[PDB]
Amino acid sequence: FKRYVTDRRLAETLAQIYLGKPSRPPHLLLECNPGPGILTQALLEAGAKVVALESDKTFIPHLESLGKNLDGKLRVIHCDFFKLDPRSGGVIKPPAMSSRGLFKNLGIEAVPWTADIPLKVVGMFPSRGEKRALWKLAYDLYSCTSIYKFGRIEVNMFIGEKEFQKLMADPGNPDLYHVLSVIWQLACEIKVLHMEPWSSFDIYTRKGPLENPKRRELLDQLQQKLYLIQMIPRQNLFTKNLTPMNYNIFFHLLKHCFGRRSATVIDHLRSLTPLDARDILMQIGKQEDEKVVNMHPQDFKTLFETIERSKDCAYKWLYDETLEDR
Amino acid sequence: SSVLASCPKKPVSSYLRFSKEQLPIFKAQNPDAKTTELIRRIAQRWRELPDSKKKIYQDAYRAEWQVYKEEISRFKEQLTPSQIMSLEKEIMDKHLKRKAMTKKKELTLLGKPKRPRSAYNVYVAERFQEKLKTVKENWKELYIQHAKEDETRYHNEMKSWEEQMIEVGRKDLL
Amino acid sequence: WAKILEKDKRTQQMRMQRLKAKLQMTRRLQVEPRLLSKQMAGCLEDCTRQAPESPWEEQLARLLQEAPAQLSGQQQRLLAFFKCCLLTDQLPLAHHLLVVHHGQRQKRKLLTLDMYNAVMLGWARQGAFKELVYVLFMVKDAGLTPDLLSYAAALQCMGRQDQDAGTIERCLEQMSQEGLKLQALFTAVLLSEEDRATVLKAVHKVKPTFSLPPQLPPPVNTSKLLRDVYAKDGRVSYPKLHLPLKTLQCLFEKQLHMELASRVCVVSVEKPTLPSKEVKHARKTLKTLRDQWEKALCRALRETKNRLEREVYEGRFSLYPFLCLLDEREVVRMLLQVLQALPAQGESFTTLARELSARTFSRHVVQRQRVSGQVQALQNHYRKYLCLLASDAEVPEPCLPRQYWEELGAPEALREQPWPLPVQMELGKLLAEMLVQATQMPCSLDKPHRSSRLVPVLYHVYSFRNVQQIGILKPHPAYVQLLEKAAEPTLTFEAVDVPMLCPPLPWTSPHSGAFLLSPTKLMRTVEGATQHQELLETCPPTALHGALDALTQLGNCAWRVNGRVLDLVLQLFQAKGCPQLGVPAPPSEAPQKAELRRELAHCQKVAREMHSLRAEALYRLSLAQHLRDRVFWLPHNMDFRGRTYPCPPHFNHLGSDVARALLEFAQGRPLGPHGLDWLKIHLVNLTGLKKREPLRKRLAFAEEVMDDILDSADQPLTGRKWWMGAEEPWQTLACCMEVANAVRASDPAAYVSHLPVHQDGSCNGLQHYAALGRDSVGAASVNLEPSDVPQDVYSGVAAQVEVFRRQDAQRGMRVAQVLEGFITRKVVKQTVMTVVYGVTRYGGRLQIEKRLRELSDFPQEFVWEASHYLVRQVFKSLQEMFSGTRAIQHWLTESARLISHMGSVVEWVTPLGVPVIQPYRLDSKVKQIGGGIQSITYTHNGDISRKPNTRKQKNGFPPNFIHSLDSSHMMLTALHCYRKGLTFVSVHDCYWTHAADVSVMNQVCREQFVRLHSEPILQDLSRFLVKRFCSEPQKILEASQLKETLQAVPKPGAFDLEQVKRSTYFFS
DNA sequence: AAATTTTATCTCCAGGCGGTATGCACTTTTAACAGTCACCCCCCAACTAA
DNA sequence: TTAGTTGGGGGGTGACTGTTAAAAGTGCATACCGAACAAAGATAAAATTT
Ligand SMILES: Nc1nc2c(ncn2[C@@H]2O[C@H](COP(=O)(O)OP(=O)(O)OP(=O)(O)O)[C@@H](O)[C@H]2O)c(=O)[nH]1
Ligand SMILES: [Mg+2]
Repeated sequence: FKRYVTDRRLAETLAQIYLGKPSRPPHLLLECNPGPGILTQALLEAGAKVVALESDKTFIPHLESLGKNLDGKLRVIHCDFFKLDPRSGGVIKPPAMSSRGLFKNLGIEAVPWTADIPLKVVGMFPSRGEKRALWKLAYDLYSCTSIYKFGRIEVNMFIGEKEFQKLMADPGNPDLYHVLSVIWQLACEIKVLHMEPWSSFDIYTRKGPLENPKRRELLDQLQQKLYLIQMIPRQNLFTKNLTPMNYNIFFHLLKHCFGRRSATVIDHLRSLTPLDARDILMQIGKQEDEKVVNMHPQDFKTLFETIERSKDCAYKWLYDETLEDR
Repeated sequence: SSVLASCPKKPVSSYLRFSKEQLPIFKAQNPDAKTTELIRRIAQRWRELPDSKKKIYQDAYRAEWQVYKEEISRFKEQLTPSQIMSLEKEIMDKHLKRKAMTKKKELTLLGKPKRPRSAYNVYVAERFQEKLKTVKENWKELYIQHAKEDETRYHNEMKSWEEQMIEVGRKDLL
Repeated sequence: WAKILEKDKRTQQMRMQRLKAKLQMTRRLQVEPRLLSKQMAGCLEDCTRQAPESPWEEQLARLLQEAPAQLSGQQQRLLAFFKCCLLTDQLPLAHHLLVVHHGQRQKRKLLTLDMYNAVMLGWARQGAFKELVYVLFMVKDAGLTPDLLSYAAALQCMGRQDQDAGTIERCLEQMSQEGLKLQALFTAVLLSEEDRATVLKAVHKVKPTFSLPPQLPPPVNTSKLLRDVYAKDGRVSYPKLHLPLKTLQCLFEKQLHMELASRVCVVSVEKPTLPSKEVKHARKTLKTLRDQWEKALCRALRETKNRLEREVYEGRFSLYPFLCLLDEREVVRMLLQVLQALPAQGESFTTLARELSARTFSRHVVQRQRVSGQVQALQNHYRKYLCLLASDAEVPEPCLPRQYWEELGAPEALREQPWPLPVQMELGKLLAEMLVQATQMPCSLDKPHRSSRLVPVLYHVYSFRNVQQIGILKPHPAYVQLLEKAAEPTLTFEAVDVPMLCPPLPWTSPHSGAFLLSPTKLMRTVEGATQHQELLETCPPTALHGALDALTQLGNCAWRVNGRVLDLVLQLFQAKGCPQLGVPAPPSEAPQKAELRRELAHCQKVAREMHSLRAEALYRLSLAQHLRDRVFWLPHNMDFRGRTYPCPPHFNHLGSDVARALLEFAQGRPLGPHGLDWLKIHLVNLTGLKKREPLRKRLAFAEEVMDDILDSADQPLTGRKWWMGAEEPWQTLACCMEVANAVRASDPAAYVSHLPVHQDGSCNGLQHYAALGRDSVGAASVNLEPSDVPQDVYSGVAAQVEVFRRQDAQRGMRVAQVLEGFITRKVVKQTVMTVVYGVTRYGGRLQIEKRLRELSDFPQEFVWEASHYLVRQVFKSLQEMFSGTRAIQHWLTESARLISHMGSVVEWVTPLGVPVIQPYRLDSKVKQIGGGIQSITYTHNGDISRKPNTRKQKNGFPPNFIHSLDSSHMMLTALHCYRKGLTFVSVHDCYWTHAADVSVMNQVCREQFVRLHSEPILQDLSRFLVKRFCSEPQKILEASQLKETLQAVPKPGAFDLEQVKRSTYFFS
């Protein structure tokens, strides 16, 4: 269920947070699902440049009227951020688009990885499908595909409380530690910028704004905490051993290491690789008996890099394309 | 260790207190009475003992149980963890020692024949800590033949041993 | 030596002490039970202390003189343990486990009467009275009444011991008193012929005139449809083989040797690599590794046996007797043969566990038959039964093979019973873990002595699909590279996966038939399921004769391979390959930053797709070349609805064009006066160009293209290649060769032909529906009425869809414009075929999408919109074409939905007599098996407690009924074709025969269709459903609704079925 | 009992996820004190067959 | 590589026979988690909720 913002003071606060960047504050702010456009109105008043991506056609004509005579600052585009670059291969229907086509239409040029941040994207995560959108973006980021082909795109979008706690789990908190937290902590630098209860936001469904008072009282029991979190892709994410070609093996290693949580690293290493587990564990700087839930993400990266860097063995992994779709 | 004796003892059972009540009297009753006979007499008394005494003993046992549980709850809190780790290591050491003792005794009970004696040991027996120092200082025939006899005699004892182990099913011992 | 003297005295004292303590109160088996009841314990005490040699027999008499749902998993395992201990001849272990379980309060409740009876029988076979009395005391203590088998065990014990008749007359006079009948004693299933002989001797000692019931003449079926087949009055010409008796006996001996071996070796058909140094080194390393693995497996098996025996000795269940069933060498060879054929990609843990247990059972059954002594009986019986199927030999009176097999004197047939599913899975898991742990290999095979560390051959790796994870066993890459390098020339097949070399054994009962030694299921289902077998075995024995005879007749058809077609196929396979024709290409001819990864992924996908097709083709071609100059037979069995399928999987007549091209009949029949015409018409039908023209025009077109036929027959690959353009290329080439040989001969009428000719039925399901409803329009539409030119619905559907598409594209929408000429019969065939079976629009789209995907000329980017358009228009065309068919479908669906609502599954009986049942139930729970490596999750089949699934029962009822009526017709047609001397094999709706007998087979088909559908199938179904389900008045209102639905069948139309006899294109 | 939510989608040719946590019911084991006798381990040398 | 062997001493504890009650062990059962990404559109019965 879409949860567009309506409040004005909250809009001003969010505009101040978004445009608080010191170097050239008005970045081209791609906004996902502005809906009624109070947030984009505040952003435009604060001097920024906004391109609106609507999945819903009805908000398109309304938003253009707000943008009339705004000196080309507002450019409405009918596109969905999480539907970018479908992997099916047919003709691309209007609700979806293409990253290359959109970025050429807007005139944004590709920028190398080592250079500074080209763009910034704001919006909100899907209400029910946060898991799916974190995985899709992670595959896009690790493979340098979709939008991340054009540099290091900034993403600042509200996320739920439970998924925020799952994403920021650590070895100190083992019950929530898992693969997604590891990959997202290795890939980016996540910080918290603002907090807001569900009551501040209002939910718009297909029928319209929620006019039910009984559901509103029922929604009162459904309060949670929405965290505004900011992701910046890390400059040194990619190394010689960890390349956009080898991310599948690392993903399989991470998914295998949490298949049986209460087990030492040696037990998983014996299955995954034919090499000597003792030697690798000694090289990375760990004791013989070390549980996987006590392993920091950088330790996982060091383990994978150490295994891949070995040159004596002609066969270093057992993972193969056959293990996919089976 | 210090923590071992520091750990409190559990309350003694009701029948044990009943036995302790009449144990000194039964000792004076018959000087020739032994521990087993006295225990069986006390067991017979418990067979003929009334139930009101059992109930009052059980109430006292509850009182001692609350006292003991409160005391051990207090004691378990104030201890340092390092002595706890030492105590747990030493209790598993004690358990392993108990298991080894039981294994050794089971082996002795299963008719274990004597191992080949050494000549140096026969010399010590013939000569008859100081004793060890003296025999070592003197250290710096018949036993060999006896050991040769032991080799000729104990080897078929192993061969003789196997059939009983087969009959009693202890094949894994072989 | 004072010390030695003391040692001897102490050892003597310790020995005496230990002896006394062991004698009164260590790993010692327990015999005397521990009895709970005070009276029973005192009785046993006084019995044991009464005499040094207690009077066990009269106490046995006195013990039974006074006579004062589904089993759980643990009970199922214990019963299997106790039954297996008898076969293995380990009785003390079973007795010890029984006393231990009887000892404790909780584990006493587990034991039931059957376990006591089994141990009692086991002790009786040895004639031991003391242990028998102990078990009787046990069963009396448990509070149970001895049954007939308990008396049988005692009688067998007395007979074997040859003890005085007094206890015997006392026992029989009681057996009369209690109400047990001595006649029921000799018909118990759980008895052997030796035990029956012994109890018969024991009874004969007391009663001299005791006579077993006299044997009866075999019954004969008297059903309305099968009366003509089994009539003893008439003229019969039964077919005979073309081989002498001695040749058939030699072939039977060869097949027996092959089945006893359990393995066969086939020389690989790959291009033989040049034997360089590399190949020799690889083969040497492979041999050394195989020897080391053999020794390691032997040691591991011995250690596991010791551990399991020790576990049993502590009073708990384990798999020790099951491991004792087979010899060590056979198990080791089975385990080494499994490893040799493991694919490089890997195999699942559960699949390996299932396969390993299934292979163990078959070898156990074969070994039991060999040891018991039934192989000699089979060898004596078959050599006499083979006089019926020999050219030189003669029989006093011709008859069906099953009738002669029975009349000759049937050998006593007993077969082992399947193990419980938990035992099967546990044994498979144990063997898989042993295989994984035992095998090891050097780290660096290519580099000699680079390092001495050892790594496992097989690894356990998780595979994740969506959220779910699956365990997978995968070989080490170096081992796969070594296997590829070695290029060994031998392939290995299982005995039951290779066509038989001798005539198949006649089917005589649901437990006999097909392969001579190995067990074959009459109905192919999952291992756990047993409902179909129960329904088959609970019916009058004479009802199944039609099905058994049809299966036996289909089994006895001699085959042979085609030389020229096989030679041409081998030429393309060994070289670069021809993918267009159907011969897979060698992997060598492969296509071979994110862009680089995408290219590599595409190439890898192509290679992976090619590598499986090449392996399957390799297996089929190796099997085909091994049978180049031999005559082989293929046995047949049914699915759970009646359709008949061959048993050998790889090489049979149900596969693709290559498989059907490589086969031909082994008996030659002269073409006669009307054979060349049928050969030419078959050629035109295989070509597929003239699919909508009368027979005359097809024959004329065959005459017109004679030049191309004679060119393609003489020079197959270097000529004009006209045969490549046919719909079936390979079969067309063989027909061309046969036609050329026929015409070039001096007398075409005298030429013998060994080539089968196919006759197919058009829209068979709709034909059966129209016959059931006796609709006139429907029958006229599907060629059930006389006509001059063939008629088909699927072409009319395409014409209507094309008209709508043209009118739509006139308005100019893109998708309707794209598909200008892609509206064909093939794209709209399977949808209109399955609308009457209840296909959904979601389903219809996934059929049209799949059909449009493979066109290769249609732009492969508009499929998503083309499928959605085509299915809307097909359903917009199909609203009002079928009426009676849809009425019958609605009645059947409603009846199955309401039957499934009451909590019972749907059942019906085929017109021939075979009973059918639908096994759809909701799966409430799945079991798990904890173990060393991983916990296997497996489905428990056969759980009848779960509720039925209304959605599956309602959707599967319309198709299964029609398919059953489809197979009843073939079996009638086959049975009545046999009497006229024809050769008949079938592929569901297509019937094959020699080129000369097509007219006779057509007449028989047209007659038996009318005979089958003259009976009131629908009314009989309604009556059976009313009697079976509505009989119980427990729920009055629901049963009333069910009866109202069941007693309303659709009314028939006005169509005389006699016109089918005069329809030319009903089967063509 | 009606409504809303969720789910499967014509059939046959023999197929199914794995790990961790908490709970219940019943059997098995262990420490509580008695006193006296017996047995084994040290104490440190010496050495020897598994 | 190490437990077992003989001497004079010493030390700790095993047995015994006894009931009692707490603590551990064993087999079965149910529930929740992973939500490896990857467009879209269709229809009515099963499934859960108030
Ligand atoms: N339910 C169902 N039945 C099928 C399916 N495919 C084939 N059949 C049955 O098999 C029978 C013969 O099918 P085919 O020989 O392939 O085609 P056809 O229906 O006979 O029509 P023609 O190709 O002209 O002979 C049909 O009558 C169907 O009853 C299917 O996919 N689903
Ligand atoms: Mg057909």
